[PDB]
Amino acid sequence: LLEALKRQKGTFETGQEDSTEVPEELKLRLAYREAAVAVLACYLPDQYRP
Amino acid sequence: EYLERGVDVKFTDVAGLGKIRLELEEIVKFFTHGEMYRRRGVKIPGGILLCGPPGVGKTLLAKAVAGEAGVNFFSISASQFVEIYVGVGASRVRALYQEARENAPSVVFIDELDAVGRERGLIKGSGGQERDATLNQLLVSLDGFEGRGEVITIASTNRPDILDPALVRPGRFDRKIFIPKPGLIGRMEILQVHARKKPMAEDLDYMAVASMTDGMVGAELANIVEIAAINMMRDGRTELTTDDLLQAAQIEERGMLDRKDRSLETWRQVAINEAAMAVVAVNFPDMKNIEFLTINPRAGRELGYVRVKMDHIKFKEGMLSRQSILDHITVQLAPRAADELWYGEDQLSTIWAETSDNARSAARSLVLGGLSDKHHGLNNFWVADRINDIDVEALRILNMCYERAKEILGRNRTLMDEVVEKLVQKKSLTKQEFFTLVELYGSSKPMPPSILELRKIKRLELEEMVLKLDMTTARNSS
Repeated sequence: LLEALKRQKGTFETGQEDSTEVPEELKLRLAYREAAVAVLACYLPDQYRP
Repeated sequence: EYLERGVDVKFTDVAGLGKIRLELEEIVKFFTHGEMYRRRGVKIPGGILLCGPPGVGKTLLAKAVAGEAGVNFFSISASQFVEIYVGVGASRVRALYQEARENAPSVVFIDELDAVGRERGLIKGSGGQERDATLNQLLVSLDGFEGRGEVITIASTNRPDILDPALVRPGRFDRKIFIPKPGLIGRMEILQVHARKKPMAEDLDYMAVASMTDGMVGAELANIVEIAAINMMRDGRTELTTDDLLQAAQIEERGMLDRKDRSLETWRQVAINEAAMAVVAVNFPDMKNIEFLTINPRAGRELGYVRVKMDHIKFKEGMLSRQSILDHITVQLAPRAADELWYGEDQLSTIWAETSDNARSAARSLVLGGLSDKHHGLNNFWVADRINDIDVEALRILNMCYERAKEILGRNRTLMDEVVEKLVQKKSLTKQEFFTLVELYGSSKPMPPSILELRKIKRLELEEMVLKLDMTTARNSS
């Protein structure tokens, strides 16, 4: 059911063979962005979207 | 009428498949193991749509899946449905689906649905009404009333945004598979299968040919195979090698190499231009790996060119740094830098006018692309003063790249003269000799730290500061 929902809302758009060596400089940027979002969301609590 | 004979194409005939091939054999499973599919209570998905760049051979995939399915194959051009007369196209679709249902089990293929799948209400004419009628007829024969459970339609489009969302409704076209451009291994296997019909050698390495021709479709690889047959009889060698493939790729991506009469100062000017580009590029990270350097005029470009192959992952996704563009603008401005530093300010030429505008366009795209630091990005304002100041930062950015190019090219005069002399004498240069000259006469290029070193020093500074805070709390409290 989870995979059917994932397909049916069209999350994927590239549609290629997902085998790509991601550099550390990219994993770091994504981790820092996500951590900053987490810190700001926890410090500024949204009463409807935790 | 719409039935074809002799469909022997299989999955082995087609290369560059990948995991999409799995879905393809899933379709074959839909044509073979459907008994347990309907036993469990699964309605067979009729609509599968292949979307991708042209020349990847979508119709070839259709022949492959039809041959592996072992059913009747229908291949109908969508251009025959649109006509100046109305009603006849609807009858054509009716006869098509009726003979598909009579020939069950079967698979039907229609290519380039953008001609007839256009959203209704975009053109005002009788052709639009006929297109609407044909779309309605195919919609009804697809899902309208009961009577089809065995006929499966396969389609091949290029632009998925043009299609009517009514067609994209599940039960009509629910499986959407994208066929990407072949990567490295895909180009390898496409070259192999397109070259199986010709006698090849055992020392033939497709790795260099695949890495040389990056970002091209399978039709272009078939073309590379087609320029692997015509050009060796000029010299008359024995067996095909990788050198002919490399030269064929070089000819295809740029044009045929033609020689014309030329003076010495013209060659010197093209040489110092190419030297400016390569010498300013090698000291920058994103354009460091210069592999080729020639001043030979080609089709459409009387100039030479510098060949670099940067990482092609950050460029597509958009993870290029701000410094990565300030470096490229300097690279585009450096031909004018060499011209000014060699022929003086009063004798500027017009050969660098194609890079000098690319630099200013890149600066303009940078300043209103949110990458600046004036307030914080903020590419749009309201009052006229800030709108006028928006275009000031682009010109100052060009000026600072301009002085940076002057400094970079002035640091490297000896290697400049050496590479200009070599470019005039040989008319071409590869990576090894150019880099050897760079190591012989290069200046110091202190590399700025990457993001890893910055993260490490920031982390250790943060840890030492937080433990300093810990002791200033503890020993003052204890």
